[PDB]
Amino acid sequence: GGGPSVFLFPPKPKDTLMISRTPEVTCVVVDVSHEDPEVKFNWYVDGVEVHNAKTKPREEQYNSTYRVVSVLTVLHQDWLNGKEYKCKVSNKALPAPIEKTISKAKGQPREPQVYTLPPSREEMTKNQVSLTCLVKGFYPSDIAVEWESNGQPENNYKTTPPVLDSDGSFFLYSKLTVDKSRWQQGNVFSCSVMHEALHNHYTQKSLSL
Amino acid sequence: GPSVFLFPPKPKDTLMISRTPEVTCVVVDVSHEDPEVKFNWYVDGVEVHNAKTKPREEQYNSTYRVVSVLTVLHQDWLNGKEYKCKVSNKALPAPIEKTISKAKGQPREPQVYTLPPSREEMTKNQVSLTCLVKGFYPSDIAVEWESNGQPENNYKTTPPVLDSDGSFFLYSKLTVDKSRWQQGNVFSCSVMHEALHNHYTQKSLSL
Amino acid sequence: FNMQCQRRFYEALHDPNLNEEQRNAKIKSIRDDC
Amino acid sequence: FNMQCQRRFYEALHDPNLNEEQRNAKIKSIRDDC
Ligand SMILES: *[C@@H]1O[C@H](CO[C@@H]2O[C@@H](C)[C@@H](O)[C@@H](O)[C@@H]2O)[C@@H](O[C@@H]2O[C@H](CO)[C@@H](O[C@H]3O[C@H](CO[C@H]4O[C@H](CO)[C@@H](O)[C@H](O)[C@@H]4O[C@@H]4O[C@H](CO)[C@@H](O[C@@H]5O[C@H](CO)[C@H](O)[C@H](O)[C@H]5O)[C@H](O)[C@H]4NC(C)=O)[C@@H](O)[C@H](O[C@H]4O[C@H](CO)[C@@H](O)[C@H](O)[C@@H]4O)[C@@H]3O)[C@H](O)[C@H]2NC(C)=O)[C@H](O)[C@H]1NC(C)=O
Ligand SMILES: *[C@@H]1O[C@H](CO[C@@H]2O[C@@H](C)[C@@H](O)[C@@H](O)[C@@H]2O)[C@@H](O[C@@H]2O[C@H](CO)[C@@H](O[C@H]3O[C@H](CO[C@H]4O[C@H](CO)[C@@H](O)[C@H](O)[C@@H]4O[C@@H]4O[C@H](CO)[C@@H](O[C@@H]5O[C@H](CO)[C@H](O)[C@H](O)[C@H]5O)[C@H](O)[C@H]4NC(C)=O)[C@@H](O)[C@H](O[C@H]4O[C@H](CO)[C@@H](O)[C@H](O)[C@@H]4O)[C@@H]3O)[C@H](O)[C@H]2NC(C)=O)[C@H](O)[C@H]1NC(C)=O
Repeated sequence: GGGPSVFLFPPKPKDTLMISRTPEVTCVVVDVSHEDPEVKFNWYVDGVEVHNAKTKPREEQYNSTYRVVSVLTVLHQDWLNGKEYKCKVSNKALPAPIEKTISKAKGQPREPQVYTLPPSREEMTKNQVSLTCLVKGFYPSDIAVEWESNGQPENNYKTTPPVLDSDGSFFLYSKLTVDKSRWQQGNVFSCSVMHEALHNHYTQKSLSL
Repeated sequence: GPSVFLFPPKPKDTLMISRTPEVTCVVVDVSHEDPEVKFNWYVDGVEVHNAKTKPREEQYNSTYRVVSVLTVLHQDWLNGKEYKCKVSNKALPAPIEKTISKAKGQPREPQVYTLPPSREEMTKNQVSLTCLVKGFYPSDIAVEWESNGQPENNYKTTPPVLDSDGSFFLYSKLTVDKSRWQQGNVFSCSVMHEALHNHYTQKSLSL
Repeated sequence: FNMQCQRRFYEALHDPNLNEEQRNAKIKSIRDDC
Repeated sequence: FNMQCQRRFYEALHDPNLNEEQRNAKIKSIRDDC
């Protein structure tokens, strides 16, 4: 059972689109042995080696193996402009070093269309009702959705993963659950969407009775 | 050595009597040297012999892949019987066993709501009809659309999403020409789930 | 699909007068029809 | 989350008046500010 495995993960969509946030690429090594626990990371950006990565302490798994993680902070504009990030992993158990590369999805971006849908007439028999946000026609699939009311974040919502539509674009739905009385009182709710093809990477649509 | 994965039947197949549900046992990383693979199947601990086993297939990474398919009774799956696949191969020091069954927990009936297109979308040549299906358990479910006693094909459905109360929801989106929507044609969202009467319900939507 | 066969299937599935073999037999019968 | 800061970042990102080093500098300034 010798030989660790490497996986490379992209930044979160919101982290790359908001300047106040910090996007990072994550290199994860699994099946590291107790006999061969030392792992070395070399990072490259468009083939040029960089040295600002931070390596996390090793963690033991239920199957008695180690898990080792290295995190590289990236510039927003570098990720968005399509630079490639490469992680090279060395461990004694490996016959040769393992290399992985990732970058942003390629292709011409398309701006999301955002629609809000009120609760069904059928649902008003319940104590709580569902507010719906439909987001469609966007590319690539990297996107974030949030809800607000009265200048405060709403927390009781869930968003589906992006789904490939027939025309090659993506869509999703987000569902916010609220007390019926808040809806009937005429409070205004807002669906916030973040995507690279939007002006200022941001748009908001409101929903009220 | 080799690795084993066991897959459940399709949701619609277990709910509709006209269909045939099957459990699938998949063995990967079979070597050129020891290609012979053996399957023993059990249903609630009782051995069964009616599985259909396919010939090995060579993969892109030069390993073999072997699949065994067991047809199951609708009522057996729905009543929570356990299915076990036991795989023997000489490269394995001991046989590998996998077991699956329907998700446990109290079944909950799905609530089905149809939502018309947004007023904002009525500026488009095509419009979106939405079906919200919520509050159901377990996550096995199927959704289809029809109009005028014919299936509509231009729809897509999200996978089930875990809600805050431990139940699941999903959305289904049918795309139609705006003119058909404005014509007053009736569209129906069909949902199949074990907690529904006859495993089937239909909700309509029109202007 | 055939609504009639689906309805019969569901009835047999939840029929309190039948044991497993009786239920299995009835459902097998329904399956043979349509 | 500040609206002004998003606008500055997005324009700087697509600003035709700047080269890579200038844009990187401007974006860092905005980042220090927000
Ligand atoms: C020993 O046990 C090890 C762990 O224990 C086991 O863990 C689980 C998974 C299960 O197996 C249990 O039985 C057991 O407790 C086990 O290690 C696993 O090894 C397998 C081997 O392939 C790995 O398989 C898949 O990995 C990819 C998905 O991983 C993500 O999602 C997993 C859940 O879906 C999750 O568990 C992972 O941890 C990982 O989660 C992502 O993590 C990243 C990094 O943190 C997150 O993103 C970063 O993090 C920040 C946020 O905190 C920040 O946002 C930052 O900017 C961002 O960059 C990310 O958010 C997070 N996502 C989620 C959803 O959690 C999967 O892609 C991969 O598929 C590829 O490889 C396949 C090969 O099999 C191909 O077939 C396929 O096509 C594709 O190419 C794998 O399928 C698994 O990830 C490992 N699990 C963990 C926890 O590391 C080990 O194998 C065991 N050993 C033995 C011998 O049995
Ligand atoms: C060598 O190559 C082998 C092939 O895999 C390939 O790898 C690359 C290189 C390329 O060649 C590709 O061909 C492919 O990626 C490879 O074998 C794979 O091994 C990995 C583990 O290493 C397996 O990992 C995951 O398996 C589970 C998911 O499998 C489904 O989804 C895959 C896509 O996401 C799909 O590829 C699979 O075929 C499988 O698809 C499902 O298949 C079932 C059974 O057929 C379908 O169900 C049946 O469908 C019928 C249809 O006619 C009928 O309806 C019937 O009723 C029904 O029963 C089902 O519909 C179908 N679904 C889809 C969406 O297609 C995943 O659950 C699992 O996760 C568990 O294990 C992990 C351990 O790592 C944990 O981390 C995790 O938490 C969880 O516990 C695995 O992640 C993979 O399935 C294998 N692929 C195949 C094709 O067999 C081998 O590893 C390679 N070897 C080396 C050394 O590289």
